[PDB]
Amino acid sequence: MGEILLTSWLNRSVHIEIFDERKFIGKFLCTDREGAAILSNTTEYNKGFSRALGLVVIPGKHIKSFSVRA
Amino acid sequence: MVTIVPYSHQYLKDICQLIQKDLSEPYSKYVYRYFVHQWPEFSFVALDNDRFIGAVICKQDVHRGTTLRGYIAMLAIVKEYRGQGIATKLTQASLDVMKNRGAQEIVLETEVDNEAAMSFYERLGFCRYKRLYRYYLNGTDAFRYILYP
Amino acid sequence: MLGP
Amino acid sequence: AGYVDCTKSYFEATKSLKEEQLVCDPKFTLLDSISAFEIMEPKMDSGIDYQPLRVDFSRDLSYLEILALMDLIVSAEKEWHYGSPLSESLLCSAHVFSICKSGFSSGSGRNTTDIVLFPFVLAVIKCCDIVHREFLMGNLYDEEDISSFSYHMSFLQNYPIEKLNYLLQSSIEYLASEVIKFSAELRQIIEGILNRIQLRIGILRVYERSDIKTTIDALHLIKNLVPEIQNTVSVVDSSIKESILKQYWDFRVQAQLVATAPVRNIPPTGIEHSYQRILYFADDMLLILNSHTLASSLAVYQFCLDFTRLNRTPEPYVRSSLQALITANNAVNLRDQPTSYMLECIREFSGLPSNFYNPNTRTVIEKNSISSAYGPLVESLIAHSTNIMVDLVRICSHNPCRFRRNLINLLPEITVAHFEAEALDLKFSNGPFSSFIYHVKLNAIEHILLSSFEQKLHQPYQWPHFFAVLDHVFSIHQTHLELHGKDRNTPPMAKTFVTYLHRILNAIKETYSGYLLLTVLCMRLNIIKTPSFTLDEKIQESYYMAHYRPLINLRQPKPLLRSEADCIIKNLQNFSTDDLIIKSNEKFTAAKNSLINVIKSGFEQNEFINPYFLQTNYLKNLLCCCITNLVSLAILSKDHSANLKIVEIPGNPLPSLSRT
Ligand SMILES: O=P(O)(O)O[C@H]1[C@@H](OP(=O)(O)O)[C@@H](OP(=O)(O)O)[C@@H](OP(=O)(O)O)[C@@H](OP(=O)(O)O)[C@H]1OP(=O)(O)O
Repeated sequence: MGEILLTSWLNRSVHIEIFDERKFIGKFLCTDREGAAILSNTTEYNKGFSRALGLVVIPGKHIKSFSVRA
Repeated sequence: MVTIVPYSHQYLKDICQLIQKDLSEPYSKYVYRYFVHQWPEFSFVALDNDRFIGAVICKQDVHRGTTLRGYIAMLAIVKEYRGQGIATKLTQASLDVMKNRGAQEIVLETEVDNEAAMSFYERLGFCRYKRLYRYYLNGTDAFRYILYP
Repeated sequence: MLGP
Repeated sequence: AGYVDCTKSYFEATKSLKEEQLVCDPKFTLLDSISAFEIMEPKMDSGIDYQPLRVDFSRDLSYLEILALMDLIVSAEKEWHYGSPLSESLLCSAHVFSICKSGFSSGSGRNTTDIVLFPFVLAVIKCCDIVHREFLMGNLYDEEDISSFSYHMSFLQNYPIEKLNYLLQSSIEYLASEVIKFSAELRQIIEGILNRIQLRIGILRVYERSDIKTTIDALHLIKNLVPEIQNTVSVVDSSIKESILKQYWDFRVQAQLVATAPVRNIPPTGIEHSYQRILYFADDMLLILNSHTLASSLAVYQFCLDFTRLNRTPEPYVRSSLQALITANNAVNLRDQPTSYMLECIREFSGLPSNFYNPNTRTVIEKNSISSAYGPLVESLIAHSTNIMVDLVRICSHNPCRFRRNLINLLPEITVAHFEAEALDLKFSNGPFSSFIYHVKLNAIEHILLSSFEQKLHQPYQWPHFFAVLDHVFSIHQTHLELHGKDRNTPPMAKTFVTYLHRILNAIKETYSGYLLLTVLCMRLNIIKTPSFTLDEKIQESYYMAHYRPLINLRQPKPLLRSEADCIIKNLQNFSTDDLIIKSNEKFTAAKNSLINVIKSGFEQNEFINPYFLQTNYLKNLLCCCITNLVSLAILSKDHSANLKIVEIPGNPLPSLSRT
């Protein structure tokens, strides 16, 4: 099912890449029906540098990958 | 005819599209969900026929110790429908829900230079209560209005 | 408007 | 990080959810997620199509891309002092950003940018370290005032000021050997560079104090160099300042720094106004450096009540450095044994007995009659009222919007310290202790009301309740001083301090009680429109409970109730229209003749008034507000239908009936 699978991911680090190759790595917290994956301790990983954002939303019309293990 | 609708969940995707374009303050999608998943009977939506001409978003908690305080969080109308009399039977419909449930103060923050929505709130009985130095993230100050019903 |  | 890939498994597990449900933690609590960024829309994030500029320092600059960069960097750091964060104000400059991350070039041959511009950039960074650890001293508020977050940068904490003084003096011995060999309009631009270097060598001597004479001789140098800089700023025309804003300036530098908030798009002011802010910085840093000549302890208390009466709110660095200069004073003992600052204000104002307080050591005698019989009352009043006078010194380094609501939160503490003062004064509202704390209680009310007016939160159909309340606490404070200066137990040095404080209050009351006669005059000539919604009783009961809310809960001074303040206006609305003019023409004439008799009178041979109390330009600003307000009461006396208006001149405390 959807909710029991999403509950198993609910505190591990994810690797969301949006569409223009900006790969965010942060702690997974929350989603909704569309995909609105709230991340904590988020790092930017732009072209050649990284920021230290902290808490982001990332709507799901701009999600290309959701790699999550560690 | 212009009717006021008690906010079913279908109008959320239009509220984010309207408030993002005329309110100079950066709200995300989970800011609207904080007011409408807990206090959904205080927010109202105005339609032309089925067309979504503007909305209001409110809340009502106990403020510090015992003062039950309503809070007009955000209010906007599309630019083609201003001046007619919408958002004064849309916000009065929200001022009646938080008056029959027994609030003792109703506050809201508005911008200082924004004159079209600070001479509007004085028409309902609100007066300036505090001034907030560089409140918003433009360096602009803000007035805090209050009404004691 | 809800301030920061 | 992320190792195993599940994208198809994610976009079919979220599309099986309900309409508006969330799969979140049980302790997620949606109030927490309201400061989160929403990364893909503008005004939330900033990393959309950045391309970080590829700075390429290996290029010689002429003496016009040096002078334009010297003005763009000064205008960048002078708007970090007034708000806007360090990213997208000053770190967006691609020369400061290269150091906060010898010369600039790698192939060091010391061209005219490493000799001239590089000691300038080193001094702006070193100035932004002395300022930055003044910002972290905890005298301001972290987002209403300055945004003082340093984005993991290093402002040369391990760079010696002796090496910086030798690089920067070498740039003046290099430019002065080239003024003589250039032409007649280049030479003009090099001598405009030479003033911008000597303005930065003079600003640097203000930040590190190290003495008191070389930081006033440097503040007299800033006021002379800025008029000679501000006229040669119009040499970089339009296309040199465009071809270096895309080559040595990266406006989107927030896209590679740590984000703490969305992009505050604060509008800039320009180069002509950012040099005025240095003249504004040097003009009231000279006022604060006059707080070393305060030769008493009542003058220290009033220097901080006149400092919040300024009509400009100087600068967050100038405000927060008042706390460092008013404790190190060597005439009152603050920041170590600070309870001798409260007792010195009372020994001066009303006089303490000689068996209770020893002024040669500024402390209470250990075993006396009062402090041992009624033990836990003397040690309670002294501790309670020290935390008011010391607290009142912490409040002057505040913006006027939070100076006010920190005085409102202090009124429940002066009410306690006044109640256990007039219970001690029976064991010696008069007496030594309770007659000063009542004066502090009444100066706090007059600063709450006057700053509630200058913050423009009494919309003009609510003047006649404000000007009736304001001269009711002026009237109580005036019959309290002349009842205390008529005593026989008060010391004769402060018997002529009260009657100098009472003549200042009589000139302020007579110019604010002349506005109650002028608002009632203008409300019936429809110069001030009284709207239809204000004549509701359930609305005007909330107008009074919102403004005069702290003053109603007090029982001393007696509050002016709404049904009592409406009988002052009704007893004044039944005058005639041609009789309200001649009654308001005499109340400003009596206020004009009493204001000029204070600002030209002596008032400084006394030890402890406030010798710098006319430099705030308050008593002379409402002298022009009763002269230009008097040249239109003659126009109104001829015809009652003259088209006068109420203007809101921003350098004035009070509005004035001005136009034709
Ligand atoms: O807790 P404090 O620092 O004493 O400040 C609070 C507070 O301010 P912050 O929210 O900025 O911390 C409230 O603010 P809001 O809930 O309004 O955001 C509130 O404000 P309101 O009065 O605006 O409703 C309140 O007021 P009060 O003193 O009446 O309890 C008071 O602010 P002040 O320190 O400014 O008085």
